[PDB]
Amino acid sequence: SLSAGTVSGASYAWYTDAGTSNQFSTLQNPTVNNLTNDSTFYLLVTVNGCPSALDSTTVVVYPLTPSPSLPADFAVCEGDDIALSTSTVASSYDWSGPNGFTSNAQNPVVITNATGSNAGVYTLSIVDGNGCSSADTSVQVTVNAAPAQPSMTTNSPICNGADLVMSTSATGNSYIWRAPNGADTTTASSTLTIVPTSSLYQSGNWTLSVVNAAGCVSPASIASAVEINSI
Amino acid sequence: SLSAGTVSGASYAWYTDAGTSNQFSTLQNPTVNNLTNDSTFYLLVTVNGCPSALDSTTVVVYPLTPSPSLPADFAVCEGDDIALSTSTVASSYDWSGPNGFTSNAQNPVVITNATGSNAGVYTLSIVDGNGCSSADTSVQVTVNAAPAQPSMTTNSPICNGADLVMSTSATGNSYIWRAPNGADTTTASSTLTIVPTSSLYQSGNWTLSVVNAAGCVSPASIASAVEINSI
Repeated sequence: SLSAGTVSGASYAWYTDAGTSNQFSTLQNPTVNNLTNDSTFYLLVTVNGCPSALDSTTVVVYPLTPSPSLPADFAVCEGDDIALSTSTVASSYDWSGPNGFTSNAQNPVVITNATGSNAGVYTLSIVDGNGCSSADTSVQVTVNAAPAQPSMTTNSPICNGADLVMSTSATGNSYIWRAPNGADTTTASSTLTIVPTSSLYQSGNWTLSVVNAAGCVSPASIASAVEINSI
Repeated sequence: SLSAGTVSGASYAWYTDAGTSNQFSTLQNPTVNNLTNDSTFYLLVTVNGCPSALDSTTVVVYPLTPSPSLPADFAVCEGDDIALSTSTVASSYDWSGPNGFTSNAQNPVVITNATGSNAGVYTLSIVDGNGCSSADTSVQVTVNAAPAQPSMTTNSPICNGADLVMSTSATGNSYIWRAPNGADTTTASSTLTIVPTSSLYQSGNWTLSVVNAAGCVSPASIASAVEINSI
C-alpha cells in the first residue's frame, strides 16, 4: 500500500515515471500489486489548481526466504526411532507427514516406534524473522521390515560331555543365539555347536533372533529347553 | 511514533535539526524508523502563515536485554534427569530443544529419564520487564550410554566351606555384585571370590551390574542361583 498525507483542497495523483507521465492512480492512498523487487512511485499533490513538487517513495522488498535444510533421505528399521530436525533458525516451523505427523518445532518430537505407517515423505516450511514464507523442502524416510519370529530345534536330551547342537531354518545374514544366563553368540550359519568346554554349554531356556540384509533383528523365537544330564 | 496536538488552521513540519533545517515530514503524527539510542525531533507548527516556537521531543530508547544465563555444557547418564534452569529474572521465558522440549518457566519441568533423544542443544530467550527480547543463549547436554546387560557364571554346586566364585566377561571399570539379601560389593576385577567367613557367603539368586568409564550402571544381569550344601 502507498500513502499520502491529507491536505485540505487537494486532489492527488500518483505516477510511475518521474517527468510526470504514466499516471497510475488519483486516490490518496492507492495500492501496488505484485512487487518482486524495490520500486518507486511519485506523488504530485494539487490544491486550488497548483501542483506541488513531486515527492517520491521507495517500496523496499524483502528477499526470498531460502529453503529449509533437512537430512538427506534416510532409512530406519521397524522398532527404531525417526528423529527429524532442521539446522536453520526461524520464527516459525511447520512440519507435516505420514500418519498425520504434525509439528511446530526446530526439533520435532521423535517417533519412537517406527513402523510401516511412518514411512513416507516428511515436509518442512519456514517463516523468517521478517514474516516471509520459504518454499517446502522434504526428506523421505524408508522403514525396513524386520524378519518374522524364527523357529528353533535343539538336541535337548544331552548327556554331559556330548555336544549341544542348535539349529534353525530361518533365513538371514546372521543368527543370534541367546543362552539362559543372557550370554550370547552370533553365527553366520544356521547351526550352532557348543563344545562342553564353552561358557555357553548350559541348560535352561534358549532363544534365537535372526538378522536380515537391512540389519533388522527379528522378534525372538519361542524358547526351547535344553537339558544336560549327569553321568 | 511521533505526535503533535491538533490545531485548527495548522500545517505541521518536523525537522531533524534545530535551526529549522533538514526537514523530515509534513504530517502531524509521523513515524521514526530504526532507533538505536536516544534521539530528538523538532516540531514547528504554522497556522495562517505564522510559524510557532520550535517544540522539541526526545524519544528515549530502552537498553538491550542482556543474554540469559544458562548452566555450562553438561553431561547426564541414560536414566538420570536433565534439570535445566536459569538464574535470571524475566517477565517471560521461552525454552526449546531436542525431542520437542518446550517450556515457559525459569525452572522447566525436569526430564526424568534421559535418553539419547534428549541429548542436544537446549536454547533460552528472555523478555525483560519492559518488553524487550534478549539474544538466544544455549547449553549442550550429552547423554552417556549405559553398558548392555552383563552375563554371569558361578560355581553354583558348592559344599559349605568351599569358596564361592563368581565371574563375568563383561567389560567396565567396576563390577557390582549383589547378594540375595541385598548386600553387595564392588570389585575392580571380573572375578569375585567369597570366603566362607564373609557375610556374602550366602545361597540364593545373585546378580551383576557393570559400571563403565562414564560412570553409568548397566541393567542388572539375569540372576544366577548359588546353592551351598551341607556336609
